[PDB]
Amino acid sequence: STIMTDYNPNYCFAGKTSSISDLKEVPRKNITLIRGLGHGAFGEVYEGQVSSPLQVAVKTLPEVCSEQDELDFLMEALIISKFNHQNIVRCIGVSLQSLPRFILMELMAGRDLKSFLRETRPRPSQPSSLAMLDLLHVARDIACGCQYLEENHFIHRDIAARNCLLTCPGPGRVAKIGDFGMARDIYRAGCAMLPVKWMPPEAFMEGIFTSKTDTWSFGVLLWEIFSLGYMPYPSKSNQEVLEFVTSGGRMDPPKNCPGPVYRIMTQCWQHQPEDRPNFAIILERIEYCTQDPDVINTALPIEY
Ligand SMILES: CCn1nc(Cl)c2c1-c1cnc(N)c(c1)O[C@H](C)c1cc(F)ccc1-c1nn(C)cc1C2
Repeated sequence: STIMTDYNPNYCFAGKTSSISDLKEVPRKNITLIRGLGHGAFGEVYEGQVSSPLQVAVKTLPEVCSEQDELDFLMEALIISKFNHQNIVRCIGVSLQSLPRFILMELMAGRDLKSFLRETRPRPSQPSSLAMLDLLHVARDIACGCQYLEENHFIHRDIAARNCLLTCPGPGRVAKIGDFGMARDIYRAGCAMLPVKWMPPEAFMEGIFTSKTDTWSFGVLLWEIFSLGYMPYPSKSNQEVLEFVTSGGRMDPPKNCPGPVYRIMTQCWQHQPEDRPNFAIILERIEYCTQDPDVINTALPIEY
């Protein structure tokens, strides 16, 4: 591990330092790959087992990779390993002393939130598959994770449905923040890869990131949730969104979205960061919506 060894990056979370030394190295002989889950931008993801063996998701580092790719992978390992919260995916450990290198994560049987929403959309095949309360529970779960990050001074920078996972498809599902790749890239120090549709004006104009960055992104996630997994700003390109948002344009409510839920989105999208709610206030507003019969009795649209 010459690149990881020679540099040995520090990682600082909640004012505690950690290094490669602190990662739980799992012996490679204890790790079995079961199936491919596809690939991200870089590296494959597998279902695997560690040892009633632990069910894991295995993120792999390609053996053909840059010095920068190696440190990026190490940083991702340190970031996820240092979190302790019910709404952030657990890291079981790593296997960095064998090739390809592995990060071992909690297997989230519900898969990514974006896929979950698109595939669990109410249909004639399943009329009451999902209700307004299920969506408010997903929103609460991710807001709880976001509140944990906020109170530990960690800025996620890409709160989006694509970066969230579900413990299971059925009732009792818990949503968690599952990917920290954007946070990893900045810690390490083009525009067509920036998640501009999730970014407030000060982020894409000035490169200014605060916890009010995540508040804005959470508003967009709420839209993704209540739309049942539509792409934000339907039919707009990245530059069209940049111009629309920087000129005060905001998304319309999703189909059948209750007013109280839409109002949480519109507060998340205040132009000035100081006018946006912190995650404690977002959680309170989500909790009030879950109490309101006129919210939770609202029918979701049935896709034909
Ligand atoms: C039931 C397995 N499964 N199936 C699907 Cl689809 C997915 C998962 C799965 C389950 N758990 C975990 N931890 C997991 C994946 O982690 C990865 C790194 C991840 C993390 C994320 F925040 C978002 C997406 C993915 C992901 N990437 N790819 C290629 C697929 C998936 C989803």
